[PDB]
Amino acid sequence: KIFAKQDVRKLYLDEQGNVDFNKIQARWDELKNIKVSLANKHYTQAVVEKVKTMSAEDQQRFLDIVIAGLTNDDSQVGISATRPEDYDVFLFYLEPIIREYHKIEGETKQEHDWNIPVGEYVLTKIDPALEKVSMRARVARNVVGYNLPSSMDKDERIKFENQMVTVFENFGIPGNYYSLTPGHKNFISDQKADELRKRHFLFIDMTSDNHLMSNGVASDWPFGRGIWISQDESKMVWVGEEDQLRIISIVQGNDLGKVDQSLHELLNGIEKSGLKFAEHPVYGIITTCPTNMGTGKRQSILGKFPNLSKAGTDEANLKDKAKSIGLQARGIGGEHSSVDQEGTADISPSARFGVTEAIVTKRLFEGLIVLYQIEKTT
Amino acid sequence: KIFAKQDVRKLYLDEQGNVDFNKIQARWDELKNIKVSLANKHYTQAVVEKVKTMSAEDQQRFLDIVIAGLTNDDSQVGISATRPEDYDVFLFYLEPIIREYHKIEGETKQEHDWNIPVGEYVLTKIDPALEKVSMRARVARNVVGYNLPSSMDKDERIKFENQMVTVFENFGIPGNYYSLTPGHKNFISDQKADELRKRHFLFIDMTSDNHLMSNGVASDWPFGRGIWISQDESKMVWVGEEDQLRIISIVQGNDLGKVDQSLHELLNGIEKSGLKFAEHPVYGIITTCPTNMGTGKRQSILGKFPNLSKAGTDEANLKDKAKSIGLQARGIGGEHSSVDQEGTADISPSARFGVTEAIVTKRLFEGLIVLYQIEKTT
Repeated sequence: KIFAKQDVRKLYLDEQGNVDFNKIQARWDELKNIKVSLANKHYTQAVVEKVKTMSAEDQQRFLDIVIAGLTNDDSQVGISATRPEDYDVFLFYLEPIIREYHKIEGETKQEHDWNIPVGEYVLTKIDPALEKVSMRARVARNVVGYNLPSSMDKDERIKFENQMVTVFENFGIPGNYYSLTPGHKNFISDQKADELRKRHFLFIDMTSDNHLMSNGVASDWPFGRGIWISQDESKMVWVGEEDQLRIISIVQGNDLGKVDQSLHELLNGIEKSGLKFAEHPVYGIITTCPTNMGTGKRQSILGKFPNLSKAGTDEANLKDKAKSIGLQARGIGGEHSSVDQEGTADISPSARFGVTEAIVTKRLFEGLIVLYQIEKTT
Repeated sequence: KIFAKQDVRKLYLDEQGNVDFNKIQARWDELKNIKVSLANKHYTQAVVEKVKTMSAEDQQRFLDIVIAGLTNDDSQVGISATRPEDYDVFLFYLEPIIREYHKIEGETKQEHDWNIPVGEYVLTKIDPALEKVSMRARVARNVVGYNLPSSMDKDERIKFENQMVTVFENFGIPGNYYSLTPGHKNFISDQKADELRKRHFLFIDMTSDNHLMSNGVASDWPFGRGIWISQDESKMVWVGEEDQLRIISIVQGNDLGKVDQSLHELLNGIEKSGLKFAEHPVYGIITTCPTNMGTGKRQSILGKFPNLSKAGTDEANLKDKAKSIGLQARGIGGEHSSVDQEGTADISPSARFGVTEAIVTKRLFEGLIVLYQIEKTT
């Protein structure tokens, strides 16, 4: 029950080791009676005739870009870029997928704005009880000079971890690096890794996900994976996950602007090392899955909605109310999948593609004003 | 959507038609968000200051050397020499690019030696089952007195092809020449041409390659392009592709030295017709792309390593073992391809710049003695 890229890609090769476009089409045709991913929907005879005219190496790469979609029946998109440049090399095929998923219209491109006010998005203005709320923001990043994690061999993952350990050592924010890499100086014990995972710091074993096995993101596990955690545990960097970097700030407080400030300091510390993040001039931040591209930013709070969730028994009602407001709600759950009567949920903004980081923060705050009104009404 | 050299080069000119070094730098700076080619990395302030002091014609030539790099953000190197003298005239810029790509250290210079024995490097001495092995070799060459194919006009392509047709009719090896040049006596149809590409003799329609469009190699398609094929079909000479000549030998057999003898006889026959190959005193054989300099040679066998590759499920183990003894293992479908289920892999000698042809072939044979011993004892 393991669908590793290196094995499943061979199902779409001929006897000479070249890409067999007949086997690719046969598989998409099987999947039409099951579920049509965007990869399948935008895969046309014109796309095929184009790819057939490209170098053998680009044809093999093209197979690696759709392999997740070919392997996983449940794929919505089914696309994994292998390198920063893939969004340009294969733009003829990738652009319609990006534009459909992100519902992009006209001349829209990604803009950026980290000039986010402090002392304005203050949750106590909504309710005095919102003094100490878990406020969370992260950005996904990939680094110019590396393959994306879908296509990094063991040596490249070790090289990438080694460069990032040097950045954390030297970027001037106190904290500690914990490696999953056997033989690394910062190697974590099997007791420590679960322990950090149970404190909700450390990502899970990626080899348990067929999507990440099939697109190469889970390859060479656990070589080149680890976590940097700041002294105060407000800042952390995941190394070697689905994107090379998951850059995270978690602040207990009431000002959304503070979690953005904390995130920007961490981002700026990594940027000052002189490395560059992979960014497309139209579609913004480059990620392995095109669903994450633009800002690569997620932002949320953990709120308590006992009224809308009926003491944690009607998550669907909380989700439907959050949706009515342009927010997304995910119930956290009690210990051992018990009912959480506090109706604790992760609340995040939905935003149109291309909006700045500063606008995402504003939309979360404005949405929370209304969600807490209907929570307080019910 | 424009890739043709004569169109894209215009984006780097000022209002007077002179090369704009601010426009070149602005483009390299954009590319730093995606991929840094060797052309970009070695484009230093000292390089710019030197090119600004050269003649208008040399500055236009300089733009023509980097244009593929400026245009195609997937470029690893992004250099196309326009003639053999570029490797002297622009050495101040190109030398660090050559030295970085080929990992050249100290006073290394290319040496040559085609005194390669027949009946010594015989694979059946390793194992009697190695009677019929796919053995492949190719050499790229350009000819003194001609521009490189990046900058030949239609008339020069026709003149070059005319020179090679007379060489082929008179050089003592039996074979047929097939021309894509309309009006040539050896002209072939699009169907006869597609049958040659499908049996893997004839090179691609180069106008499908953005790199070759941007660097001028694909200009005036298909004038002056053709293929000589030997009567027994084991030998061929591509005319007018990325280099003026590509000499290919593909033999099912067991004697590495017989493949080298084939190339040697073709090279000698051409030289015996009064043609001299272009060569740099340090960096050896002159090619359009600096990555093909030195010998201009690639050689490999297809071997089966089911034990090292665990029936094709552990390619990394085979590549690691090959690398430990000075060899490179790849899939059977080129770069970024797969080892098949019988452990079939392309095995080539690891590059070490400057080593003679005779020593490389010796080191491949000796490498294979060790590799097959590792395979049989795994």
